[PDB]
Amino acid sequence: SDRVAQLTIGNSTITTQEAANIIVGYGEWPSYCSDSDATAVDKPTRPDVSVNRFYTLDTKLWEKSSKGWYWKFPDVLTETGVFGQNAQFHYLYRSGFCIHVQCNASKFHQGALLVAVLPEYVIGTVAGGTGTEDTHPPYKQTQPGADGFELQHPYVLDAGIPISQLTVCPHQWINLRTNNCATIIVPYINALPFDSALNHCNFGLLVVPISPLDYDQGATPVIPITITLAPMCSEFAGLRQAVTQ
Amino acid sequence: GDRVADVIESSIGDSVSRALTHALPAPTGQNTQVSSHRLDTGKVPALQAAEIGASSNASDESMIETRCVLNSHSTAETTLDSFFSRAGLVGEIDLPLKGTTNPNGYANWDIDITGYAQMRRKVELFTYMRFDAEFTFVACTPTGEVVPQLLQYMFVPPGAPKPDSRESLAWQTATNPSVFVKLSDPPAQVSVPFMSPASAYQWFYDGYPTFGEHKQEKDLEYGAMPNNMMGTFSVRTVGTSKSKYPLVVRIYMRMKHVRAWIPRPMRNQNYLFKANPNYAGNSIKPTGASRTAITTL
Amino acid sequence: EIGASSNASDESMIETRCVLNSHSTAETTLDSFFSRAGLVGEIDLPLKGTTNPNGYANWDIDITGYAQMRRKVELFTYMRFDAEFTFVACTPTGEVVPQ
Amino acid sequence: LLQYMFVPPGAPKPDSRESLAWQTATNPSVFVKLSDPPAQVSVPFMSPA
Amino acid sequence: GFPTELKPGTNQFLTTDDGVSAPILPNFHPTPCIHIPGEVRNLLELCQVETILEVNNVPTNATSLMERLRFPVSAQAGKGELCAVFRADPGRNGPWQSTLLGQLCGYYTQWSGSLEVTFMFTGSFMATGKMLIAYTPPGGPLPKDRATAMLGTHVIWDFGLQSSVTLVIPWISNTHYRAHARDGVFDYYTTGLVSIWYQTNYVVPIGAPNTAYIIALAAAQKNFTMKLCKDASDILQTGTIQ
Amino acid sequence: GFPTELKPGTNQFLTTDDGVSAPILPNFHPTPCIHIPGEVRNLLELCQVETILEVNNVPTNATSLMERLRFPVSAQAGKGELCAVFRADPGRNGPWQSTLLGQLCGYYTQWSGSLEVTFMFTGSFMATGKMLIAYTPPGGPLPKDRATAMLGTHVIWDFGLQSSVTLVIPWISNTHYRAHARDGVFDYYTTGLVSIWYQTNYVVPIGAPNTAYIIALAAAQKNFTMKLCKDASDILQTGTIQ
Amino acid sequence: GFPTELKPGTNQFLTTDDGVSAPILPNFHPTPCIHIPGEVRNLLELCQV
Amino acid sequence: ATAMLGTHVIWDFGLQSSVTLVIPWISNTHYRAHARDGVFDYYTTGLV
Amino acid sequence: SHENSNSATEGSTINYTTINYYKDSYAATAGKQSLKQDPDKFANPVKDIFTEMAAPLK
Amino acid sequence: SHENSNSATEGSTINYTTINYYKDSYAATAGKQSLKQDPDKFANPVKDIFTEMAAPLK
Ligand SMILES: Nc1ncnc2c1ncn2[C@@H]1O[C@H](COP(=O)(O)O)[C@@H](O)[C@H]1O
Ligand SMILES: CCCCCCCCCCCCC/C=C\[C@H](O)[C@H](N)CO
Ligand SMILES: CCCCCCCCCCCCC/C=C\[C@H](O)[C@H](N)CO
Ligand SMILES: [Cl-]
Ligand SMILES: [Cl-]
Ligand SMILES: [K+]
Ligand SMILES: [K+]
Ligand SMILES: [K+]
Ligand SMILES: [K+]
Ligand SMILES: [K+]
Ligand code: NA
Repeated sequence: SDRVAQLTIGNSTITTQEAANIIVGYGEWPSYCSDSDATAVDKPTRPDVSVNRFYTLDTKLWEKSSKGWYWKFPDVLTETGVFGQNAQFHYLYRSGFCIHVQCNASKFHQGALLVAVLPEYVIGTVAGGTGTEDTHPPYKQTQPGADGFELQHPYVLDAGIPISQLTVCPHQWINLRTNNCATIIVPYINALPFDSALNHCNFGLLVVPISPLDYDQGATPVIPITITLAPMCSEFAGLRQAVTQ
Repeated sequence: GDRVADVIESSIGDSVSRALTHALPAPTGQNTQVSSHRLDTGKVPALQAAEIGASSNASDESMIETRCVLNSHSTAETTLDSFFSRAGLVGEIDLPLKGTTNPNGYANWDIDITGYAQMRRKVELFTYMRFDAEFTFVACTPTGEVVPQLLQYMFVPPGAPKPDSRESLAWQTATNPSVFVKLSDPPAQVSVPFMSPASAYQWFYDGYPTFGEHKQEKDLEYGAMPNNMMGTFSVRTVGTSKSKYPLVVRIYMRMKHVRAWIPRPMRNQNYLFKANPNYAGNSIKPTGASRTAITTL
Repeated sequence: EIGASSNASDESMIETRCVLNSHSTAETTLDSFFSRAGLVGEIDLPLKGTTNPNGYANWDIDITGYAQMRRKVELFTYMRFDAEFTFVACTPTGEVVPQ
Repeated sequence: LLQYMFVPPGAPKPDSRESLAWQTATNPSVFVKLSDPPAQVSVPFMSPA
Repeated sequence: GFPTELKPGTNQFLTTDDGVSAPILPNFHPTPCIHIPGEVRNLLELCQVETILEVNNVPTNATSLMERLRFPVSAQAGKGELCAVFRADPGRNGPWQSTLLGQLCGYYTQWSGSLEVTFMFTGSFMATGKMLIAYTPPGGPLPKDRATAMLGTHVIWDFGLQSSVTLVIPWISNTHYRAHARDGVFDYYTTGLVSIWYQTNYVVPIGAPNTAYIIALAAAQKNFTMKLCKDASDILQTGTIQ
Repeated sequence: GFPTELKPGTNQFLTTDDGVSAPILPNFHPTPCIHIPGEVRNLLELCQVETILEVNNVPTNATSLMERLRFPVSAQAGKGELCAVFRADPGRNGPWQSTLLGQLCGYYTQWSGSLEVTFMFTGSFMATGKMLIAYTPPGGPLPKDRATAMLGTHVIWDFGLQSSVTLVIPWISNTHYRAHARDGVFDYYTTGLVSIWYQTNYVVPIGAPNTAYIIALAAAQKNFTMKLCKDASDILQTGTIQ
Repeated sequence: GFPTELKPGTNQFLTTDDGVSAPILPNFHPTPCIHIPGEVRNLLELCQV
Repeated sequence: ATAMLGTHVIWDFGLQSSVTLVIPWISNTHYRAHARDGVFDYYTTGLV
Repeated sequence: SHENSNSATEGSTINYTTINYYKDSYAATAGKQSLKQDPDKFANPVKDIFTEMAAPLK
Repeated sequence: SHENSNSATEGSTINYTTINYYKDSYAATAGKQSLKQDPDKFANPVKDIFTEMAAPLK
């Protein structure tokens, strides 16, 4: 009655029988932009059901040696479905998200993933190793698209900050003996009312194993982690031709 | 007019951000209530489920037998203004005589406070910050000496002409704000408003400032937020002839009327460059001290 | 041809939303634009000189010698105002002497 | 020109005229010239007792 | 005396400080102020007045400077050809510098609001035509054809008794204010592009000129404001003014 | 003029002085503040959020840093063996430095309040066990055996559906506030020790891993406050930052 | 500014002057004062012992 | 990824042995005749 | 206070709010002006005003 | 007084008590903030809140 759940939005429904409640980031639900916070004058388009629905984008395999991965929002969706089209045809975009990370095993497997949302997740580089070279991460590392990207140094989140404190951000854990999914609702976070879905990623989603995956020889060894997410309260403005970047 | 039911009953457009929590006044630390033994089934405060994402709700009272304690310890010093409204060094400007850098008697400093670790680490605890500020300028010779020299400081916002010499026409300063002060006078001090085109300054911007292909050569622009670029601070010795003395101007900033949003993990690796989180990959250190065994102190 | 500027507004050219604009117009008042001190005169008092070697100088009050200030006031034909004059003195190297 | 800084227990004590600790982003410091009158400040009761 | 203590800032001269200074002529009363027409109260009053936009900012020789004030249209091939393009950034180098709005804009670091460009056709009475004027919000590259331009905000103009048409460049920005845009990271603040295309064709009967000109007038809408007063990018003097 | 007399302190620049300074931009109004989620008002709000405590602060090579975030338990010999120990001092070098609480703590000279550490078991569903977690107030040396540990404040943890348990480190001090403890006379302010013992044993059936990990999360209770704002012990830069 | 005129005594440091000085720790609240036996209020109390 | 763009249900195995997929009536016509290969594919319901 | 009406703006249709310490008002600060505007004086000085909806020349 | 509402905190849900001598409010002192806190926003942002006495997962 807290372990069981159904998430229905658009023409999509998700079920889980081993949930751990739901986190609503920073304690607030997604909402549309008010007439006082807004600044752009054109009437926005709010496609509703055609874009606020669940999209299943990627599956990673959790191995005994995995380091962890991250995805950037709204980047993961800019090329998918009606949402993508809207993000490409409009200069301005804004929306919240319902993120549902899935991972099931058996009562004989073990391990724990930390699933967190970090706003303005700026990636850093190792500065040539010695720290004398002012290098920058390439586009494919900053905006990895649906495939996501693997962390090189999880302990410092590839940005010189401690993953040990990442729990100060909206998060849940997928501890195999307890649950098989994490659900996080995120409101629109930014210092502007609307922004570009292409040039700016509002937050990053991190899925990192903190207690390594383990099991005895003979138990199913392929343990996938699937990422499903749904935009919420999507709004677009500043219409022109489609642009991919 | 609306007539089909799904349109009438829809919530499309609700501008009110439904909030699950609210602030309570808390001027002092919470008190402790008397508690006694509990020998019960069903009630289990000690057991938690960290997977949910929330912190433990268990309190002293439910884990041990407590006495009553009236806690009058104040929470005032941990407010944002208390923590941040303390002037710290954010810039140093050199004006040497015989020099490689500024031998021309003037200098231009792009306003960026991420050059000093103490101040930087503190503001980077948050993602967005909005505030006013008090800037203080401490000038002297490199030995800490005070000399009878007159200086001009000018604030050059983006788009205004940056001076290119001690005699630039831009020093006419008919519109930009300038301060004329002697080294012999106390440090100059002024108040600055919140100037970003955005509702807040943001120490982290996961994006690019422009559209286009983001090829290797324009990767130095990843993370560049023009909304944080307030302009240039220019200083010159006020004369048509070179000054007789080498100078140093140290800039201190004291934030006030502060608001902050989205806390984040605090920096645990040395900083290397201004406004960029690069760290030395070969020298990744633990966040803190280490020991030989987990069963030993 | 009439001589007036267009009366067309956003609302009539495209479908607009409602926007509550609280952006202030205060910084564009005449006092905001003009009440900022700018350089309008420089007077030299050299020792060994061609110009003022006699220890005094006379300056006919005319502020049109410096382009920044001049261009701003010339945006209007007539202007009426009070003024605050500030005199900054030093040696040519920017030094301060007991004089 | 001098700088006086109050370093509470646990804050880094400067080890040179150029110590990074003089950035004084949180500790209180007073900058004053010898030519100025004596610097003067008020201090509260600070003991844990 | 009364105990005081001097604080930092003491003795400094801040050019924008609004203080009180001793009056030099005690009991002096100024000449009365008679009524003078045309008093202005706010620079914004001036920003709403249309001035000529030099869309044709190409000729540079003294004898041809007047040609910058107008651009042409003439009979085409009916392939929806391009007539002209320009950036809509009002405080950026380019066409807008010819306007009073653009110049006033130069004294402010940030601006916000909608703009408008009114185009006046000055061909003969017997000339007809339909043009498509488009505004492409940020992110959209210069439209390659009319079909691409047509996807943005636009106006289809029909020549007739009303000589002019107004294209509104509505405020469509991510931020509440834009700083002046320029090449580089500040392109983040670009307003976008304006392009003019032939919707049909410039048609004329026998006896009327095959080429005519259009004059563009630009100004700001009533939601326009500016902030963070600064010095203009130009200083109109070379040496000392004598 | 009005008779005044300057007092000591005149002309000094005290970095923490809360004064009034001349404004550089008269009549300037800032960009409005829209609604942004996650506003924080007091650092204490953050101190109540649990972050990972590196009880296992031993591995130091870059490739093993992640191992500091969790420690193990595995089948034993039933002799009430010791699993781990650590000091409870939140602002002292050691495990707590990994926590946000510990870091924030570094900006304050004194603190007061109860702490809490929540331990999450991440073994398989089929693994069971009972652990005894003890807090030894000041003066008590590191417990040599479980019987000695058991004499202090403690919790006996049973593995089951609820993956975690919370150990409260109640505020038991002679003084109202403690300064940061460290080796030497400042050990006067030590909080004490936390030790974890096997109450029964880690038991598992055939087919399940013999070793599992525990993750520790720490934060402060609602009676926690800090005072006497100071600079942190670390300065994260070596040379100038370019 | 407001017209003032400095008087003799200006800049002097009189050790017995009871003035006001800038506080170094804004918003700092001291440890509460518990009850302690034997408080004395006036040296005269001691002179009678 | 392509399938996911239509109406769907994500099923999690657990105590409740079953899940229901609803094939909602999404048709251009009020009624469909029986679909079969050929022009009557006009009445096809779709794919699962 | 009780000073002279020396200010360059005495008799202005917009009122200011200033500070002063001298008997002459022109010594006072610039203060805050009143925020009125009349764009029409320059942008629409036509004798017979025309609507937005109408054809300007009929 | 009669100044401008320039402060970075104008429109804050907590009121400050400050000192100022200029027409621009951002020139004012930091003053005293209001002592409200909302730990739950970060420490307990769950949709369906659970009690201290209950078993968190049922
Ligand atoms: N997070 C907190 N930090 C400090 N004091 C608190 C906190 N929450 C509640 N209080 C205090 O405890 C009282 C409310 O107790 P209660 O009604 O059980 O929430 C108030 O008068 C507050 O001063
Ligand atoms: C008369 C001289 C006045 C001096 C004017 C100082 C204006 C300073 C404005 C404060 C700006 C806050 C810091 C903003 C951004 C950061 O430093 C970096 N850009 C982050 O990338
Ligand atoms: C004790 C020294 C006081 C200095 C007195 C300064 C008086 C200046 C009066 C301001 C006059 C405004 C400028 C007037 C005219 C222009 O400069 C030119 N003549 C235009 O041709
Ligand atoms: Cl611009
Ligand atoms: Cl401690
Ligand atoms: K209390
Ligand atoms: K309005
Ligand atoms: K004065
Ligand atoms: K001051
Ligand atoms: K004093
Ligand atoms: Na519980």
